[PDB]
Amino acid sequence: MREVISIHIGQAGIQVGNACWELYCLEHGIQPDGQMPDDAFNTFFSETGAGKHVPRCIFLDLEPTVVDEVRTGTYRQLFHPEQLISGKEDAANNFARGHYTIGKEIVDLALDRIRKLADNCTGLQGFLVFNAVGGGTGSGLGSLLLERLSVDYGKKSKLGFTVYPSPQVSTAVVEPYNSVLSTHSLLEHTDVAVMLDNEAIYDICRRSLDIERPTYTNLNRLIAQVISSLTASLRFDGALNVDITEFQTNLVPYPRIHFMLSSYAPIISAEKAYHEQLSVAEITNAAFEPASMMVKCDPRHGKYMACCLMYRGDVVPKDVNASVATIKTKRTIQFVDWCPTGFKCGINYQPPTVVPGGDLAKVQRAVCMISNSTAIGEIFSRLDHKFDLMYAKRAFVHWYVGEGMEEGEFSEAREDLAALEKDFEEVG
Amino acid sequence: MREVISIHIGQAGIQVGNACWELYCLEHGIQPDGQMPDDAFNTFFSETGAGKHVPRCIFLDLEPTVVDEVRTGTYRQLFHPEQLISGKEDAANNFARGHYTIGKEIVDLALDRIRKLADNCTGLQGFLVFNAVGGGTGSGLGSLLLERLSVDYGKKSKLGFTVYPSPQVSTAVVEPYNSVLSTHSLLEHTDVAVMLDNEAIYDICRRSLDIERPTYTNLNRLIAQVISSLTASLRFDGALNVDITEFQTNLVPYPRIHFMLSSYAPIISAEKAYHEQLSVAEITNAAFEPASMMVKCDPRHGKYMACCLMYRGDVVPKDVNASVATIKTKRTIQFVDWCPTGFKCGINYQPPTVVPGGDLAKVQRAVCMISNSTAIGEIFSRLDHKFDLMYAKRAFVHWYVGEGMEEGEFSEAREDLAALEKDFEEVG
Amino acid sequence: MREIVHIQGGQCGNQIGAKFWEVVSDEHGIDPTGTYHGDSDLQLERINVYFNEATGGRYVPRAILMDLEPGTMDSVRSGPYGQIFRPDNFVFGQTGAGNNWAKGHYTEGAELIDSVLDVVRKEAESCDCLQGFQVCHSLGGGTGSGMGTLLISKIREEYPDRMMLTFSVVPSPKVSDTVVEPYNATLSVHQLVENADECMVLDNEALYDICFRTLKLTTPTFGDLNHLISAVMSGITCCLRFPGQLNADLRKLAVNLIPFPRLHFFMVGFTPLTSRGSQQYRALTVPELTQQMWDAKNMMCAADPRHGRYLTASALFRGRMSTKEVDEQMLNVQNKNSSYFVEWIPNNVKSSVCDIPPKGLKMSATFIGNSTAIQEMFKRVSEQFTAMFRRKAFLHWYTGEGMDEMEFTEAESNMNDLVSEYQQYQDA
Amino acid sequence: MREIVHIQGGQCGNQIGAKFWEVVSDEHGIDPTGTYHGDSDLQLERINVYFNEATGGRYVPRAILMDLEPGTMDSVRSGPYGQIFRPDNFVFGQTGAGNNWAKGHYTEGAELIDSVLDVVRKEAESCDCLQGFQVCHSLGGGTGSGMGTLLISKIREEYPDRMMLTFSVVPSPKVSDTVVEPYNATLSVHQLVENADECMVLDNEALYDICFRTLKLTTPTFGDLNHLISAVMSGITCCLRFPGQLNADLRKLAVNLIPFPRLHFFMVGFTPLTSRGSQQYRALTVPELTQQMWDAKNMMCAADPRHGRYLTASALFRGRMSTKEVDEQMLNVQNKNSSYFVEWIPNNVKSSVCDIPPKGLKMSATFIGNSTAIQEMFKRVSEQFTAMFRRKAFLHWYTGEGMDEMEFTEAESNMNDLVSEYQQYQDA
Amino acid sequence: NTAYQGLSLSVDSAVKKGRKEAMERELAEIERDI
Ligand SMILES: CC(=O)O[C@H]1C(=O)[C@@]2(C)[C@H]([C@H](OC(=O)c3ccccc3)[C@]3(O)C[C@H](OC(=O)[C@H](O)[C@@H](NC(=O)c4ccccc4)c4ccccc4)C(C)=C1C3(C)C)[C@]1(OC(C)=O)CO[C@@H]1C[C@@H]2O
Ligand SMILES: CC(=O)O[C@H]1C(=O)[C@@]2(C)[C@H]([C@H](OC(=O)c3ccccc3)[C@]3(O)C[C@H](OC(=O)[C@H](O)[C@@H](NC(=O)c4ccccc4)c4ccccc4)C(C)=C1C3(C)C)[C@]1(OC(C)=O)CO[C@@H]1C[C@@H]2O
Ligand SMILES: Nc1nc2c(ncn2[C@@H]2O[C@H](COP(=O)(O)OP(=O)(O)OP(=O)(O)O)[C@@H](O)[C@H]2O)c(=O)[nH]1
Ligand SMILES: Nc1nc2c(ncn2[C@@H]2O[C@H](COP(=O)(O)OP(=O)(O)OP(=O)(O)O)[C@@H](O)[C@H]2O)c(=O)[nH]1
Ligand SMILES: Nc1nc2c(ncn2[C@@H]2O[C@H](COP(=O)(O)OP(=O)(O)O)[C@@H](O)[C@H]2O)c(=O)[nH]1
Ligand SMILES: Nc1nc2c(ncn2[C@@H]2O[C@H](COP(=O)(O)OP(=O)(O)O)[C@@H](O)[C@H]2O)c(=O)[nH]1
Ligand SMILES: [Mg+2]
Ligand SMILES: [Mg+2]
Repeated sequence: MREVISIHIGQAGIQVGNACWELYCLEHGIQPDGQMPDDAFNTFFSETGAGKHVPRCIFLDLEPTVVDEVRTGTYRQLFHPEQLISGKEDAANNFARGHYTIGKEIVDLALDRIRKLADNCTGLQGFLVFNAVGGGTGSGLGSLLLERLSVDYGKKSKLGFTVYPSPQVSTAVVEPYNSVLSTHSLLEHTDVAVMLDNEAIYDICRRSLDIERPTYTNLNRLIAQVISSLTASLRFDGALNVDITEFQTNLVPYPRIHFMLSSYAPIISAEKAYHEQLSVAEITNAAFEPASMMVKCDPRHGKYMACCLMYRGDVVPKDVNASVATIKTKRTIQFVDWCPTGFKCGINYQPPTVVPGGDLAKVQRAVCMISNSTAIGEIFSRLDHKFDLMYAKRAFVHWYVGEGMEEGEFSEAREDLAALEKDFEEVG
Repeated sequence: MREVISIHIGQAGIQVGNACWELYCLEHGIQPDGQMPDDAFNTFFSETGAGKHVPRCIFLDLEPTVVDEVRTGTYRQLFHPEQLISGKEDAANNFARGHYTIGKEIVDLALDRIRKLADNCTGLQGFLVFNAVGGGTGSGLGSLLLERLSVDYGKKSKLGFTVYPSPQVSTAVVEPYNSVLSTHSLLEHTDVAVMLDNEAIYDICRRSLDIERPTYTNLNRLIAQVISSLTASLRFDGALNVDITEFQTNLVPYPRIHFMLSSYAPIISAEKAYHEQLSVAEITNAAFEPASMMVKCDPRHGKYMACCLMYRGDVVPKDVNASVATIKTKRTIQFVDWCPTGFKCGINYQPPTVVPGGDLAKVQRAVCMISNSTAIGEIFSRLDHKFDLMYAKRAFVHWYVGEGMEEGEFSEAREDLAALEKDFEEVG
Repeated sequence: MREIVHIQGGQCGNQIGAKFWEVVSDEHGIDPTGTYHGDSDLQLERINVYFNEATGGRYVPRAILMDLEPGTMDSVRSGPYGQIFRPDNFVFGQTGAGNNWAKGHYTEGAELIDSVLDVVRKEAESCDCLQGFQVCHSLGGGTGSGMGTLLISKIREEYPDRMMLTFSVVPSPKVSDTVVEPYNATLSVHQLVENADECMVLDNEALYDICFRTLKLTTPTFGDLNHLISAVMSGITCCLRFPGQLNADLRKLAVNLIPFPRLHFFMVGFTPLTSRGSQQYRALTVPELTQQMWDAKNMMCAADPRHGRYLTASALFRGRMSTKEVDEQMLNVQNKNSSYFVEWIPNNVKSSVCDIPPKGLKMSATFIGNSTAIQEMFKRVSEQFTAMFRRKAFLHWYTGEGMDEMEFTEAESNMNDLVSEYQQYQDA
Repeated sequence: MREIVHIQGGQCGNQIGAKFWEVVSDEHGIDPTGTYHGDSDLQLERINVYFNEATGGRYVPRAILMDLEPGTMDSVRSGPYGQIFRPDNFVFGQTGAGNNWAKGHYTEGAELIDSVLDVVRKEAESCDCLQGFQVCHSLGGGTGSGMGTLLISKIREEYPDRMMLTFSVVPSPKVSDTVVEPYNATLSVHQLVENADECMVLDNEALYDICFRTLKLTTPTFGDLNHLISAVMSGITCCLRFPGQLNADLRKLAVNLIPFPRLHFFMVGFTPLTSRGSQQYRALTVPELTQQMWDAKNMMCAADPRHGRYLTASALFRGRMSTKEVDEQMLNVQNKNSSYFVEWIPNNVKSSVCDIPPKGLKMSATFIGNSTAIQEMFKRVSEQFTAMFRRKAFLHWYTGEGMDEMEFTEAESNMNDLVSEYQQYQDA
Repeated sequence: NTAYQGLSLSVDSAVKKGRKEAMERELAEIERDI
């Protein structure tokens, strides 16, 4: 009845997809062999004729190496090999390669799986994309999908968890190009767009979890926790249940402003949890701390157009009414005038689960926050600057015009990043 | 009662027959030695004076090198040697040698075997030809034989499962010649004529079951499965029993237009069955997919003058009543104006049986689709082209005029295809 | 006296008739051995209406089973209540029907009527006062329509003063389980208008909704569809069998419902009807049964009563009650929805009532209405007919049995003249 | 006689009713089986106001539970008193509410109304003398706001004479558990005014206070707040259900409380409210219950009566007492703070009283108040509506369902006109 | 019976349909027994 289709494009998307699809099969007792020893899993699975529970996800990539890992990993007994999609060559950080040339031959395949994965649902909440902007597959291909999606459904909601090219740390050199080219073609198609970044979650691993060896698995674990929190209202009971429909209407004021931030709390190891009682106020305080955010953006330079808090575990709704009151009274937290309102709070009776061999602890309370703050226009300006700093020299351009592109889309996508940016200040 | 005389001309005809008469003796429990440890087999057998069950078929061929294989294979205890007709010399891919020189001397023999076989059947539903257009035996002889049949019965129905010369993959050089000549003769004689093709079935074994080494022994198992689901109501119970008379009055609107496509679903291996549920809506969707056809035709280039479905296994008639409605909603699929009707359905409570050593897996549902669609006039039009592409050079013609033919037949065989090609346009 | 002889044409009519003889065999409490094992005498005072005595105190139904292709007649003999029929009450021929109304009514019909007439006469002479006949058609197939109407015109010219029912199952307006279906519809109706006295129409579609919404059935098999038809078919003759403070012979139902000799197409529904959950809560009163019967869903044929006005109607209760309530209920309904009826008829309902309830229930009902709504159904068929007859599709089959084209035109002119009659007395 | 039909729209409305139908169910001494197990005949005399007779001597509540997203209705059915509801008294749609008042009132509302009207009428006729309606709304959410008001408009145009109560829970002035709250608040207010007769307004904030200070609860959960609303809702109709030396129908509350057909928004409170400890010190006297009911804290509406002026008021006592005391008490208070009352009404209170107390208590009370102080509620909503409408934030959602901008303007003006009314008679 | 009336409210999946039909058959069996 309440079912979501989770897509994982690029390398990072299918990397966190390993964590999320490890958490879920653990949270619901699903064994790696499909089967478990009501509606508790329907959102994420499809019980077969007898016994097995197949996850309703889609792993897509052009690099064969990683999808071939889950093919041999312990979780090969879960996914129907119709879900795992691969490709001979890769995109190699070119937009056209993912978008113009290679993408067009395989979209007819991926879309043929969704039409085979959507009809299985009678109540489809909305798509759930896992992107990684800055590369060829993630940006190039992912953008090519959403167009094929919106022409198909349109009426359906499109949600996206895209990691974003950090300002400081950058493993690529060309990512400003395809990132800008991604943002243009996704905007008129995505309905809401969450954003995150590794560097922030790197610090998050340092300050609170206190680990000096952060690898990609840890970050992917945290994204599993966040999303496990968001979907609890879709797959569990609790006061003030939330669904995607409610979520998107009270969080996107204008069609363009949908780029949003995130945060999680508590983020605590086994020991400091033993020296802690975890009052609902402390958790909702850290949740609004700009350091606990998952993006290197400062919300204290803008105003929260809206916020959405999803709690977890043992919470009673007066405390939420109490804590949010304490916050709306402070001064560091700004809001825009036309919304004296701006909060959509939710509770769930189901506590957060922990993964054996994982990094977090067993806690009875947990809070996640998603805010749409106009201060987000800042990180969009750095990328606005790096493009022109390099597009003047026309560096690396021969690749793009050499793979079925032109200079126009460089200009075209450029203005929308100015047209978007001016809109982020008209709300002031 | 309800019995059918199954003929097998040519090599491919008796090749496939080695698989059909494999599935049948397995479907009904008949051991390879004629006897099992009513009306469940009489349709395909004839209980002898004591014990044995002889298959009511005829294996006819001019090449001795293949019939003598059944004469020594494990399936000799089934066949009384008088069934398996042979010949000293073959047609050697010449229609005239199969129709004018050699075939004229052994029809009267086989005509006696049918006469010795039609008499044992009380209620004869109809004949079941397995021609293989593209050789000398299947084309020259089969065409010569059906003339000898309609002059005896005429009113009786003559079916046909005739493979067709593929557009791309072709293992002969003159098959454009004989194929044309066969149709010019069978058309006014047969009353229904299924078409199918090799490469379209090669892909199915590649796309669906994913076997990288398909062999003529693999395709034959699929042609075997198609017929079992067709003849189920002839030998089983279940809702909406369909008989050959009930199968053709509502499928051939005009006397000329009787060529029709085919399909089948589900077509999957063992593992891809354990990550599935295979709803009645899934099967009826893949059945209508132009990729699941066994002919290299594009149904979306025309409409459906009529269609038909033969379900199997556990089905309730409301979902068929419902799923067919869903298909009548989509716009990709078309139907001619004068046919607002057009779904002759059928159910059988008997599931499809799997052959050991086979590639398919066990399922509780199956759908064989048969449709007379006006889009088939394209594969008809290719052979319209290659024939005149060579007959302009009078190439290979010296064989035909030397073997009791002349140019008259070529010209008269030409006009009929043109006249039949305007017919597929007169329906629009 | 008042005995009734029963005829079962076609496959469906042969199959729903299996249940009808299974229900009433239980109502009067006789065993599959044909031996009576009830308790009261009311099971015996009017048993002679449905049965003939036999040696050893056995009862066999006064039924006839006529159908080509004797395959299906073995099923009913295999079922639980097959052993009660006289094997002499079986007429069949080997050749199938082919859905060709012609051969079912011109060639092969002419070959069995001489036999069937020898059987219907043999038990029409087994009745002290034969009330009337009743058949079970299927206006789609060839047997039910073709043979059925041929038998009917034979009876009518031999038993003119008697009454001929017809429990015909009409085709569907949306779904189409055959292809030539409009041809079998119109050609049968052109025989029913002149050769019938009461002709109910019943469809599978409305019977699927009735099984889905109300009964909450997941998978309505054909048994359950045939199960409901069995219930209604019994409900008509409660007065002929059981006592009643206000009894209703069929001859009085016709005169209370048919102001003009041609408007004899009725519309039926059964009450009470509920799932196993709601049965725990719903209470059985006359109000419940009269509001559920007067509803526009229970009409088992696919027509909207609101688009017409009930010329007349009728209701048949059975169970201990207070006859005043049934008098005023139909007085209120006639007063509230005064638009849904005509003016030239002051009181346009009849309220029969029986004294003995069904087997396990305590109260029940049965609705019958000669509403002008049905005119939609004939409107639909007269389009599909004039669609293909405008293109002469499939018409070569029917001209294969000496039929002509005027026979179609006359049949079509007959339906329009009929639907024009339903409009005159529908003054909006 | 005096039967009452009950509605439950929205999540909260589906939730408070779970208590209201749980408290009442124990007052009249029936078990979750639906069987009565009390002691006195008094529970049986006026039981027919809230329940219906069922087979086997069971009672089911005359309630209707409408809510999109049926996920919540599974909870109540799994609740301790979920087995009493008629499963056909459940209507839902799979699509989420979205809280877009349009889709709740324009698109998705329109789909279910025809179903709901079939349910109300189904049990509207189950009443001999239907007294009136009563609902359970939620102005922030879109289910209650959209559909409920959409249903209300449908009820009124088919039951104009009966009286429509409303237990709507009002958004909070301080906390906003959603964002688009003021929008759906106004668009519902624009519908309540013309199609309601008595509309209580209650708010979770004052509910948190009453639970915090007086009852000394440590953790008010949603049950407790709903446990409170259950109590008041049970106190209102104690006259319609139990004896009373001064009984009070609802319609006599109506005329005695609204002087003008538009000043129909009330304010409530329950008495006595004591923790466990104070209960052993406090003594139950009429003076106790009236000062507490007259304090400005028990007002579950987030308004201060000291800032407005009581046009009318009322009190319902239950428990054996002396009617002179209640007569002079209301006369004392009417004298003392004679500035909080109006002049042009000489006596502006109605003191009803019941003979039957609550279940475990022996005395109790309940206050109703129509004071102009509530105009502060609608002014706060205005500033939030006009601010965002000044910016047209979140507005594309609403126009996304065919709406225009006039409906926002009119709804603003109508509330503006309404708050002006409450000012005229508020002469300070 | 109480399980059959607690399992209800929008049977959506094939497993739900199967379990509810199983409950129907169990009910028929015990009604025949009692
Ligand atoms: C304890 C109890 O009340 O159980 C009932 C029952 O709950 C319900 C749901 C029954 C039940 O029927 C069904 O569930 C059903 C399913 C598919 C199609 C038709 C029916 C019942 O089977 C039907 C059965 O009714 C009869 O036996 C009637 O007398 C009926 N009998 C048959 O049709 C019949 C024939 C052969 C073998 C078995 C049954 C009948 C109707 C017309 C004329 C004569 C007899 C009974 C009392 C019940 C069950 C067992 C649950 C209902 O059926 C009838 C016709 O009574 C469905 O709607 C009614 C309402 C009943 O309350
Ligand atoms: C031994 C004894 O007397 O204990 C009392 C009790 O001490 C107090 C504290 C009760 C108690 O109420 C609460 O604890 C409570 C908790 C949260 C919110 C509201 C109440 C009591 O539960 C409530 C309960 O009241 C009733 O039974 C009423 O008739 C009430 N019934 C219910 O609320 C109810 C419903 C379903 C199942 C069980 C109880 C009622 C209210 C409105 C309309 C009809 C009936 C009683 C007398 C008591 C306890 C048990 C402690 C109080 O409540 C009521 C409604 O009487 C709270 O303040 C009052 C004053 C009572 O003295
Ligand atoms: N948080 C997190 N980031 C990852 C992870 N794996 C990769 N990334 C980031 O993904 C970005 C590279 O994206 P790619 O997937 O290689 O680019 P692409 O769009 O797929 O194009 P190709 O590389 O040609 O396939 C890098 O910035 C990585 O830091 C992970 O496991 N967790
Ligand atoms: N599907 C299928 N096609 C086959 C098979 N064997 C042969 N064919 C095809 O049938 C055609 C030739 O069949 P033959 O029977 O050998 O030709 P012929 O009618 O006997 O004529 P002559 O060879 O001259 O005797 C070719 O297109 C083959 O590819 C088989 O086992 N399965
Ligand atoms: N209620 C019910 N209807 C059936 C059943 N079987 C067939 N029907 C319908 O009856 C029609 C077929 O008529 P049929 O008797 O099989 O063909 P005929 O032998 O030429 O008369 C079709 O419209 C079927 O859908 C059944 O078992 N139960
Ligand atoms: N007293 C009480 N109020 C509730 C409860 N649950 C939700 N509410 C309020 O109900 C509002 C949400 O309305 P909702 O019905 O869930 O959304 P809708 O489905 O679109 O109508 C929120 O503002 C909550 O404060 C509850 O359990 N008890
Ligand atoms: Mg990559
Ligand atoms: Mg050959």
